Parts: sequence; C-alpha cells; structure tokens
Amino acid sequence: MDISKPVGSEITSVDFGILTAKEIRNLSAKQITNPTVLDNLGHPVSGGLYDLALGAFLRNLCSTCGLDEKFCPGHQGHIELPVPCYNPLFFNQLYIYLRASCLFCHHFRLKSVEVHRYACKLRLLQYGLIDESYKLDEITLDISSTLLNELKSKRSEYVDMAIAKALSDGRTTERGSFTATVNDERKKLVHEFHKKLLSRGKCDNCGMFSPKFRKDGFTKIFETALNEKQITNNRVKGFIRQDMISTYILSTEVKNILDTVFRKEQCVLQYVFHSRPNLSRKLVKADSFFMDVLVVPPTRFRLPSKLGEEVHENSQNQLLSKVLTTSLLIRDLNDDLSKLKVSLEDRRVIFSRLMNAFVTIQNDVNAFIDSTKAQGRTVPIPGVKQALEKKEGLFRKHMMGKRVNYAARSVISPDPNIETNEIGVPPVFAVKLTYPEPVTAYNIAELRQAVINGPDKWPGATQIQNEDGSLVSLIGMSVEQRKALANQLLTPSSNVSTHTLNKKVYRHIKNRDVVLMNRQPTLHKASMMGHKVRVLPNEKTLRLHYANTGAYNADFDGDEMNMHFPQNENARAEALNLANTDSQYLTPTSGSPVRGLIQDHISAGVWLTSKDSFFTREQYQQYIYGCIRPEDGHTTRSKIVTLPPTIFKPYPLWTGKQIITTVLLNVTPPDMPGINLISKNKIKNEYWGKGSLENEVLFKDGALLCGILDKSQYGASKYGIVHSLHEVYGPEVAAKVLSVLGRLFTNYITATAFTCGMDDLRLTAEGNKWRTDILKTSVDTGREAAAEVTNLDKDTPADDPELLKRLQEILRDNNKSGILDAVTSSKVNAITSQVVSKCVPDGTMKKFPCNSMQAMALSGAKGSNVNVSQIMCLLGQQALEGRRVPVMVSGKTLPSFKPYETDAMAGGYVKGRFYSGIKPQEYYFHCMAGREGLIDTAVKTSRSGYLQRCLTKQLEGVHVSYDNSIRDADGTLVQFMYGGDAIDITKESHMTQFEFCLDNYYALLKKYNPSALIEHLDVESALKYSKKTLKYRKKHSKEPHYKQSVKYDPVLAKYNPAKYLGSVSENFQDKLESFLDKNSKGVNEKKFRALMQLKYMRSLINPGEAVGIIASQSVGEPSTQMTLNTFNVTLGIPRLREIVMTASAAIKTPQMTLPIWNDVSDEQADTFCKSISKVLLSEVIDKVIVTETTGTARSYVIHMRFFDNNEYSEEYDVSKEELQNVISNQFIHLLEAAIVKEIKKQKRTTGPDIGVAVPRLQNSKRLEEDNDEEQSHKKTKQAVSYDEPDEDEIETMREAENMNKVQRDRQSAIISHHRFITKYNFDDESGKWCEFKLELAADTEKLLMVNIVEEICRKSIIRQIPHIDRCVHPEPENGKRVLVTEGVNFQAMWDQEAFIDVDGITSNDVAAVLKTYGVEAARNTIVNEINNVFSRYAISVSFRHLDLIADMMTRQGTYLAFNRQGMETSTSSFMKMSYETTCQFLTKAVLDNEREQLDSPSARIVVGKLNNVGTGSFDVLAKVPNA
Amino acid sequence: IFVYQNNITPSAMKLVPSIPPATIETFNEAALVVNITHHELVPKHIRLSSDEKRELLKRYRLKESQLPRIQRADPVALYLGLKRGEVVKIIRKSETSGRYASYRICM
Amino acid sequence: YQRLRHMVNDKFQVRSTGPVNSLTMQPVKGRKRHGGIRVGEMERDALIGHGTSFLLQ
Ligand SMILES: [Zn+2]
Ligand SMILES: [Zn+2]
Repeated sequence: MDISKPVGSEITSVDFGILTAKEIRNLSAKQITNPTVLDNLGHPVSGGLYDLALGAFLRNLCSTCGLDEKFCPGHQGHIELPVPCYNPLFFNQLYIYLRASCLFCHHFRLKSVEVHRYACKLRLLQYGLIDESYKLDEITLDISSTLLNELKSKRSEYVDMAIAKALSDGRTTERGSFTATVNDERKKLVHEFHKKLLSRGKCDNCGMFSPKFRKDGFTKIFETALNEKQITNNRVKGFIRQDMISTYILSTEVKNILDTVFRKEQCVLQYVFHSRPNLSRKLVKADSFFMDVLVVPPTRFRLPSKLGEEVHENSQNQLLSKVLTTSLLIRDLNDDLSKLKVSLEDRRVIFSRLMNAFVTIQNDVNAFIDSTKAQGRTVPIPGVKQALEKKEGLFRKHMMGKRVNYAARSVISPDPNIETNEIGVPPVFAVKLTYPEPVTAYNIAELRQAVINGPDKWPGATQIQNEDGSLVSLIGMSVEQRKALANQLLTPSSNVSTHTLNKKVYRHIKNRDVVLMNRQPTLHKASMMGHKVRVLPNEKTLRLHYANTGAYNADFDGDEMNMHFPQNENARAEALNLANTDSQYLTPTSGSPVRGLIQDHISAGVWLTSKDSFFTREQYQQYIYGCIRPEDGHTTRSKIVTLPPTIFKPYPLWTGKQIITTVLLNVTPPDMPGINLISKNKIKNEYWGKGSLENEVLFKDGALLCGILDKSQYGASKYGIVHSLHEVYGPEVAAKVLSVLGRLFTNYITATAFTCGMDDLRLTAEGNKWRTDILKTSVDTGREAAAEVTNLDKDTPADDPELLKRLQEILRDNNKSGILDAVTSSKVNAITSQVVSKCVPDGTMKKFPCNSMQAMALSGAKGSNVNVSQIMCLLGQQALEGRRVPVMVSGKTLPSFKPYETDAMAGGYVKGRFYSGIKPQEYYFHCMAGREGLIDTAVKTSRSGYLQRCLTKQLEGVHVSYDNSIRDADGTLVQFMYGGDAIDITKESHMTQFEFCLDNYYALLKKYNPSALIEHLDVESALKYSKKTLKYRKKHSKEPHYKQSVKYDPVLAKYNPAKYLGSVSENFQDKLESFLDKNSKGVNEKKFRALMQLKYMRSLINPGEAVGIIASQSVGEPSTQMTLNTFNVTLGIPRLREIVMTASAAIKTPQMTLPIWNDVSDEQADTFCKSISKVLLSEVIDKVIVTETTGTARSYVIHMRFFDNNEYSEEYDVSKEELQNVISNQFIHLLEAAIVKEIKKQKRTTGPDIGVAVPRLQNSKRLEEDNDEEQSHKKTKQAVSYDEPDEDEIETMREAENMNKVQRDRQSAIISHHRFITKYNFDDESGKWCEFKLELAADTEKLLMVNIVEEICRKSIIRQIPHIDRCVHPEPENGKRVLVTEGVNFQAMWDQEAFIDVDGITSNDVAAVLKTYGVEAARNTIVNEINNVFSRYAISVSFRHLDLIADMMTRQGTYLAFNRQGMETSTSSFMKMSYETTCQFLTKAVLDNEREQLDSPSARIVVGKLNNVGTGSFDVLAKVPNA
Repeated sequence: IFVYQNNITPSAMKLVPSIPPATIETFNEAALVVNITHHELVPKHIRLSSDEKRELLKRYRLKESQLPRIQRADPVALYLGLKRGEVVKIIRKSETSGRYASYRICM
Repeated sequence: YQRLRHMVNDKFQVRSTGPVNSLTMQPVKGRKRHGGIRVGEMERDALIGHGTSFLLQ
C-alpha cells in the first residue's frame, strides 16, 4: 500500500452468477486441445496447458498481452467438451427439477394454479412484503380451466397492486427490499415448493405418469420403467393428445427434457432463481446446470511447484490433461459414428459405446471440480472444491487470516525500567523494520541523517523511494553515495505528472513509533495492544513490563510474542489512541482492572509505606528522582516539588507515605485538586499492633495520611488507588502513576532488598506445643467417624468384630463409602482448621512484617494462608476425586495399614508439614492427590476455542449505531439500546460510587467540563419527563408487573442520552435519588445531581463500538477458567454449549423450580414431592419367590413380597389400591409379552455359528509427549484459529436435522384378559403380598423366570407424571421456598395451584419455556442460565453482553444457536463461505443470483474494503475554500 | 374466540380463515388454566397502532422486517391476537437499566 | 543447580518484505526463509474488537 498511489474506483457489490458457454468462447485467449504440456527441446506445445497465449511461461513473452512473467497477469483459456456434462455443484438441483417435471406436456407435475401460487408468493418476497404473500392464500373463489384462470388473474392482480402500493411509499425500492426474515420466508417457500414438486406422482396438468429417475453417488442418472397400471394409463390418455395437434439416460436427454420445462415453466423459475427482482431481464436457461466448455485458468495459477532442485508437475494440469485425452477420444468415436448406416438392428452396442463416452468425460469433469464425486483410482488428486476447503479452507487460511510483512517474533523477557506502555525492541529488529516516511521541509533534517546512517546504523534507513515510483536501495552503498542522495531528497520534481508527489524514506523503527504486541491465543482484544517502541542496545529478546502480564496472560516461562509494525499514519493513530495499552486498563468483561504491579513491587510497598519506614533529605529526594524524571516528561510542574519533613526536630525526616504523596504531586495536573479516597487493605490492623488504623487507606487532597499500599491498591484490583486515579485524572495519568510506582519499588527493592528463609517457616516452642496438642485429638476422630456412619452406640472399639463386618458393607458400595469419607473428612478438617487458627499467626516464631512468608500471603504479592498453613502446620486430609484415599479389595489403603483401619492417617489425613517433613505413607498419599490434578489437565476435552469462534462469526458485524441502537452489519436492529441504558462497561464503575464522586466533586467537575457543552444539550425536557415516570412508578409499587401502568415509558426511550441531561436509566435514577435521601451533607444536593447526570452522559458507549465481538470475547475468554471437572445439573462449558452452541430442545438435566406458598408447610411440601416423584414397582418390592414346579404343564408360582403397607405409603405416597391396578393391568400384560418373546428367541437361534468369524471386542509419539514437550510446539506455532472441535463437539455435530367372593369375580375377569395366568390373590386387608400362578405348555421347557420378573419390575411404573422423574425439596435459595423438579411439564404443575405459585414457576429448559410462555420468556431464561454458569465459577460477566447474545438468539422469534443452522438466516454469503461448507454456501448464493452488498466484516475482508465498524462507521471529507 | 375442550376435526380447522375480514381464534381450555402474561418472566406486551408503528419505523429509519421478530404462533402473540405486520412494545425489567422498552414485529 | 539443554529463542525472527507464494501473493511460511508471521482469525477478531478498521486493513 502506497499513499502516493490513491485509487479512484471501488467495488460496491459482488454479483453471483453462472458463466455461459458462449461467454467463455469469446473471452478465451486460446482453445486447449492437447493433453501434452511441453514439446521436445522444452518449448510449450501449441494448444496445450502451458500455451504462451495463457500467459508468459519459461522466459518467453505472453502471446496475448506481450508482457513477461512479472507484469503479465495471465489469461483464461477454454476446453471444448465434445458432449455436455453435468456441473457437479448444481447436479442435485438439476436432479430435483428433472424428477419434478412431466415427460409429456413438459410442465412440472404440480397443478399450474398451485405453481402460480408459489410464483406469486415468491414475486411478493423479492420485495420486503411477507404479510402480502400470506394474504395471497386468502384469495379463493376437478375444477374448470375458465374458473382456475380467473383465480390466476385475481392473484396476479393482487400481486401487481401490492407491489405498486408498496413501491409508491418507502416500503420497497425498484431493486427490492431484502432482510434476514425476508430471506427466511423465501428459503421456507423455495423448500416447500420443491417438496410439493417432488411429492406428485401423476401429472396434475395431463394425467399421464412419468418414469421415475434414480441416482448414484457420482453424477449419473437412470430411468426406472413404468408399471403395467401406469402403462395402461398412458394408452387411455393417448387420444386426447391427437386433438390438440432401469436404463441409463444420456446428459443430452436430461438437458433436452429440462430445456423445454425451463421454457414452459419460466414464470415460476424466474422468482425461484432470483432473490431480488431480475432487472437484467435475463432468461433462466437449463444450460446453466450443464457444462459445454471448461475454463482453463491462467498459467499464473497453474505453475509447476519447485522444491529445491526437483520441479514437480502442477496437480490441476494433470486433471486438465485427463479431460483433454477423453475429449479427443469422443471426437474420434463421433467421427466413426458419422462414417457408419444402412446396417443397424443391433443398436445395443452403439448406445453402450455412447454410455461409456459420456460416463468417462463426466468423471474427468467431476475429478477436476470435486474429487469426492469421481471413481476410485488404484490418495486422489484434489479438485477445485478441495483447493477451497484443503484444511480450514482458502477463506479461513488465506482471507480471514494472512501472513504479514513488517512483523517480528521473539521470546519475551521482563523489564521494570521501561514504561508500562512501552516495548523493549532488540536492535536486530530495529535495523530491519522500516516505516515509509515521506520527506518534507519539517523532517528533511531527521531523514538526511537516517539516509547517511544507512541500513546497519540505527536510527537509519534501508531504502529511498523517488517521486517517479522507483526504489533506491541503500544496502550496498557506502557513506559517500548516501551523503549524495541525502542532499537530493528535497529536490523539486521536474516531471509535471509527479509534481504532486514527494520522495519517501524507508527509515528504521524509531522510539516514537507504534507497534502491535500480540500473545497467542488472542482470547480477548486486550491480548493485542499498541506499545511504544523503545530500542534497547545489546538485546536479543523483546522486553516487556510486569503491568502487561495480566492482559496478555503471558508468563515469562519462555513465552513468545508477535510484534506488528503498521505502515501508515491512520494505522498509527489507531494503535496509539484505540488499541494502545493505557486505554485497556479496564477489561469490558466486568469493567475491572487488568493492569497493575505483580510481586516485588507489592512486597516493596508494604515495607515502604510502613510506619517504621523513615528517610533523610538525601534518601527522600533520591527516591523521587529515581522514579520521576522531568526530562522523560514524567513531571507536570517542570520542577520537582517536595513536601516538608514529617519530623523537624531533632533530625529532619520524611515518612515512607510522603514519597507516595510526592509522586502523585508531580504526576497529577497542577490545575486539578488532589485525590480524595477512603479504601481498605488486605492486611488486618491486628498485624500492625495495638490501636493501628493501618488497614484504612486514606487519601486527602492527594496525600497518603493513613494505611499501607497492597495488591488491593496498585495491583489489577477495582476501587484501589490506581483505579481511583484513573477515574478522576484519566487513563494517561493512571499509566504514569503505574510506571512511576513500578520504578520506585524497583529502586526501593535495590536499596532495601526483600528475602525469604527458614526463619519465616518456623513456629515458636509455644506455638509448636499447641500444634501437637490439637493433633493429639485427631487419633480418636478416625474411629469416632467410623462408629457414627456405621451406627453403633457407646463408641465401639477399633477391633470390634461387628464394626469390622459393618465397615466391609461400606467398602463394597460406592455410595456407602462416600457417606463414610465425607463424615470422616469434615471431622478431620475441623481438627485442621483448629490447628491453623491457633498456630497461625499467634504461634509463629517470626511474625509479620518481618516474616516474609507470612507477608507475601497477606500482601497478595504471592501465595495464600492455605499454602502457609501446609508449610508451618499440616497438609491436612488428602482429597482424591471429592473423596479420601482409594482402598483395596482387602480393606487396606496401603500394605502398611491394617485391613479396615479406623485411623485418620490410613484415610489420607497428613498430620505432617513440609517444614518438619512427611512420613512415607503420607508421601504416597500426597503423590496420589498431587498427580490427580495433572491427570485432570490431561483428560479435559472441553475447549472454549470453537464456542468463541461460533459467537464471533455471527456477532462480528453487530455494533453501536449513531442512533444509539445495536445494529447488525446489514442494518437489521438487534437491540434498541445497549443493555437498555447505552453505558460503556469500561466506564460503569464509579457511576454508583456517589460518596467517592462527592469527595472529588470539583476534581470531576473540572474533568467533565460542562462550559463547552451547556449550549449543545437540553437541561429540562428529560428531567421533567423523569419525574412523570417516577410518579406513575410509585403509584403501582405494590401492584404486579402485568397490572403496571403503560402510560409513560422510560425517559431513555423518548430522549437521546447524549443530547438530554436527565435521560438516565431508571436503575441509575432510583440509586442516585436514594443516595441524596439517605445522606444529608460547598456542594448542594441539586448541583451533585447534575454532576452525576453529566457523568452518565460521559459514560455512554461510542457509536461504532463492536459490541458483538466484545460480547463473544467477554463470554469466551472467562469460559477458559471453567475447563476443570465437577468437585447433578450440567455446569461449565458443556452447559454453555447446550445453550449458545446447540440450542438443545433435549437438555441433559431438564429442571423446574416450583415456588411453594407460605400456607404449605415443610411436611406438606415433602408429601407433595412424593406425590409427583416417579414410583416404580421395584421400589415397593422386598422379595420375589418363584416356585417352578413341572406337573401333568410348567407351573410358575410368583409371590410378590412387598415392604409393609405403612412403609411405602409414607415413603412413596402409594396406596395398596394403586398397587393392585398396576399389577392387574400393566405388570401381567408386560410379563406375558416378555415370556412369549423369550420362547420365540429360544426357538429362533438354537446356538452361535461355529467357524464363522464374529466381530472383535475392541500422533502416537504426540500422545507420549510430556507438557514441556507439548507446550514447546504450541510456543512456536502461530494458531490458524480458535483451537479445534475434534473432541465431544464433533460427535454433537454428528446429528442431522380359600378365597372371598369379591376376590373370585376379580380373578375370573383377569383370567379372561390374560392368556397364561390361572390364579391371582392379592393382600387386600393388610396389603403386604401379591401371589399369582402362571401355566405354560409342555413344549416351553426350562426358563429363568426370576431374571425375567426382576427386569419387568424395574420397568413397571406405579405412578408417573409425564416427562418428570423426581421432585426434591432443597434448602431455600436466597430465602425463597422452592422445589426442584428433575423434568419439565408446566401444564401438569398448573393443576397444583394450591401448592405452587404458577406465575413464578422457573425452568432451565429454554425450548420448553419458549413453547409455553413465549420468545421473551425464553430470552430471559437464556440470560439467567448463562449467568448461572458464570456465577458458579465466581466469574462476573456484564449482563449487557448476555442480553445482546440472547437478543441475537431470539432475533427470528425462535431459539437459534451459534452454528451452521442458525446462520442459514444471514444476508452475507461471503460470511457464510468463510465459516464452513464454502462450495455449498457459494452454490446457494449462485442459485439465488444473490448480490453480496459487502456490508459484513467478513465480506469486506474478502474484497479488501475497509471494515464498517469503529473508524469505518463514517467518512472523512476535506473542507476546501476555493469555489 | 372459540374455546374447545379436547380436539378439533382437521376438516373443521380449515373453516377458520375462510371468512375475511372476520378473524377466528381457537384456544384449548387446558392451556388457558394459567395466564402466561401473569408469569414473572413474561414482560408487558402492548400491541401498537398503525400510527405508533409508523412513528417507530421513522425514529430508527427501520423497514418492517429489519426489526426483532415475534412468531405469529408465539404464546403471547396468540394471547393479544396479533396479526402479521403488527408491532408489539415490550417493557422489560433489566438488571442493568431497570424498565427498558424494546419492540418485536409479528410475522 | 542444573542447566536445561533447551535454547528457547530458537524461533526468533523478523521480516520487513520477504518472499511470497505465487497463488495468494502473501508472505511465505518459514523463519529461515524470511517468512511472515500469521495474523489468524482470532487476531482478526481482536482488531474488529478495538473497532480499529485501519489496523485490520
Ligand atoms: Zn499476458
Ligand atoms: Zn403433464
């Protein structure tokens, strides 16, 4: 790109169409006929693939444009196919139209009136009028032609009137309106049309049957012969023809059938193949689906690949040569056919020769276009479809992503001496990376030196570009020539054709340049920031400051970073003002800081700001200049101002806190007042002694008067000192403060070091006594817990025989062992907590601030009190996969321990610490738990790569419009306002921090300068309206949401927030008004209200902001933190995939939250839970006794011994009457069907086949590579995209769219309803048993009845409410009395109005909610459910992101997912092509005759147009004075 | 409005859009047991006049279809008796802004 | 102390204007061949993210 070379013409839109044979023949540079590519000697053969007419090749000049290999663009040629071939991409379509048409009248077999109905509806849809297309179906009058033709007339009349009426207004243009919903309605109709077309068997126009066409994998069609019923139908309908006047089918026959059909049905196909009206008035011809010629791409794109010495033949030329051989052969076959004929009869051979000729050329054509449609050759050569989809595809690998010029890569090394906004560039990169600097009067001096210096001396220049366009390399030249060229830089251009231009100097990268620093994976835009170049001498690595470590998520463990050097001022301005580091202090995910100091600096600050830290005049002034240098522009007063000492007499001394006051006093502007903040510390007051207030961080008029500074102040932590400075003075000042503090603490750590040792790990003799005494009670705990779970009174001995038998029962069951493990763990962990609470810190020998191990954990520099307690007290209970230590079949946890040992140590409880050492048993158990974590990191298929990739491709275009609404790339509205308030998340932080804003009133009033705004805005319109809405809101406070007033809607809906002071969110309004009421405090309550109103105005999201990408990045990047497994419901990435990626109607864990009333008690609710929970026959049965006796007939006496009547009635809410009905109606019918099936299965297969083989029971080096071997490959590879879905995601994508009289009457009635039972007696009085006799034939012989009965019992349902399995009663969630269901059925819960509040019944299943309560309810379920996924992992994501995602999923009024299916309803075919199935979406685009409006980010990248987001959301025009 | 008990004949269901400009709406009494607009997750949906729609399409310079969609067979759309083209105003409570006015076009 | 055998700065490269592939006319792959650094889909997404259209261009 050259600024001296502007372009006057631009591509506005791309039109998809098919090349006609006549068109190709005219544009062709040469007809290719020869299969050979080279003549003898080495010259290209005339009529071959290397012909010079196709472009310059082999140091020969082109025979078309005459230019050489460099300047020749190459020329297209053509192959004349001797017979027409089916185009592989459009075969499926021509096949649909072939099967849908009549072979006699040559019309579609569907009735003309029905076809016209589709043509009408599709014509009205060319224009944006869906309502009218449906209103056409209302037009209604075996039916006479005079009547049907009147219906076609009335329908055409409505179509012509509806178009003209909408055309009169601004409803539709002459070019027609086209939206995604319009596209959805078109796609639905074109589908329905083809479905109705294919369904008809007998032609509705002329009642004659057509012979059905069948197809194979390859492009080849056959004609199945008609049946005798249909042949006689042709005969009887043969006379009416006169009055008006399996076998393979050739390509010509199919083309000739479709030729007439496309002529006769031209009216409907005109709208079937045109997305918008056909203004070109082109005829829809069948020959578009056929290929009579093949275009030969230029030699330029078919050059032979050279690898070292060997020159390899181009794969396309190979496939093209094959087409040429077959073509010459058919030309001979047709020539021999032309010769002879009188003699015929046996014409079965001439057709057989023809079929071979046709199928052979077709295969060669197929092999060239799409290889996966060609016959197997004894890996095939890739086709042009394969070339566009090699791996990720041409669109993904070479359009959406590209290898770039003026870029470097290197291992990053830490550096606290460079600015937080800078990058340490090695001199190696500085002498290679150059910028095209145009020479002018203001920079002639600077560039003359660079030219003299040359390409090896920094700051130099590698090249000089003259105004004529030529380049002069300074590489080979000596100081003498360079001196001469420098004195020729500002010479006036003699040529009038270049007088406008000036010379350019390709100068070395200087210390004033911008660079784009990138650390892969780029999960969020903060991982790609703009840094200020700082060339550091004698360097071989990229130097980076510690404040950048967070945003890049880069650790200096041998990490690599990419440096990009943008080559123009517009790209410079962007990297310095938009993507620059300082403007990325707060992440848009939660609006929290991602910039701050990390380790030494935090430990240095706790020491420097400590009361004990005093400094002399000499020391104090040194620390100031050490971090603040006026020459480097660090000061704001041009003279270092210094505070007076805190101690005057005897010796003049400065406090540590005074250095922090002085640093702010010299970096913050003099015009603005000092910062006022009352914050807190991580270090509690107790550590600093009696009566200290050192936890309270106090800043009064920019002076640190109380409290030390932690990770909580100058780390990446919200509402700290740096963040408070960022809000009051801006991002540039906060950056200066970070770099200044960063230097100060580095210099302070150099003069006053910080160390950690054994002394920091020791407990005092007193503290160690406490440790041994608390751990002495832990020996009893092991047996105590073992005696509790086992249920044994008086606490039985450890060697008790009954206890050891009871512990064995526990060992064999996974659930029983779980109860034992959880009880013993909670008890031993309580002993751990006691040891830690007593010994730390009141028992440590060395104490804070001197105990550095303790200090680092409290400061937040590194480590926690948990790590500290493992070092100084005990490791605790070693937990393995939520439980204790694994135990062997012998009951032993190790060969050292006793079988079924009731000791804490045996279970994995480590009393030992890392200071004193750990015993071998404890060592092995620690090894288990330690490895357990690394095993989880190896077995974690869940990746956030594809999840983010799916969101970003569908949301890329979504941005903020100049009308404040959230609009997609194509102008379709997604949201009316960002989060309903239009606030930028990177601004919404101190907007509720009213006390802060009040303490800094005059500072913020000077920041948000209103004097230059009062003339541009309205101060009353919105403020008056805000009162009217507040009035009606207070009137219906107690009233429900459905009964609330709809008179006045929010103030933001009626007044523009950037133009009207007061048009604020009702949430902000309520919060602000509540502050002024609850706090009565020279600032008035009315002037403060205006300042906060103005703060909201200045906190608005900028029009152009890519809220789409930001949202997907805000959901993607933190979803990497939830890759770890569970410690019932689906969580993390799998649950997020169920929503965002698949929009599943069949959720893994469907639930319902039922809010119970207050009048329903805890006992009543539990009884209700039992009433809905699914009850199985298995659950009420205790024993089944089958007495198989063979007499006379196989007699089976089945006795059902159930649990006691009162037991199952109190545990399942099931009566004896309920049990009687299920056995007498369901169970016996299910048992009889199972026995009959088992008799058939016995007589069917007598045994397995002997000798006949049965089916078997069940990258290699890469799987054996360790983390240091595997991360090293990721350390060097520059990722193509967002990881890969090859895991569980690929398998999810694998889914295509003596008895009593009453008892005797009962038995007799059951005998009449069942074919095998003889007796049936049931306990009616007590309700404990059910006995029934089964009589089988003598031929039925042996059968396993117990196993047969067992299986049917656990299959028999006593009571079940549809789609619901179990209803449970959990602990009240945030005070709300609720019931959680393991199933979804709203209509069933609607009948339980006496127990459940039907207006509050929640459900996680989005699709189920949508079906019953509507799109807005489903939308609310999406924002709540996605929030539950993040809130569980304690991750805060702004609701503005979730609301946008939900609105995008519900844009169509349905529940669309971020995948191929949801995307189908999107305007940009280029965006679709760059996602997946490139050739498939391209085919759909061509068939629609679609116009790519180039309005999507993807489409613009494809055609090299500037993206319409941010800086591309407007145009820049120059004001010129002369008329 | 025709409130049916169990089911309607497929032949009888064809007689529903047979008499324009008069409209016929069918509802199952089991589905009317609980009001859906009374549910906490269902905001206040208000059908806009031909003039109110005309004004909204002007303020944002929108085309009918360029707006967020509500299905003609959507439970709330069936409740208010929405016709194709009719724009519905949705006053939804946000946990960021509070009362927020959004819109949807019934197609 | 033990010195690990690996020299981490083995993939250290810089390119201003080096060779390009005939078909795409884009910087060719290869550190030693004066090859180009790839700006993938994620970096494209990040440049769209900042609303920095000229950096993407
Ligand atoms: Zn040429
Ligand atoms: Zn016909």
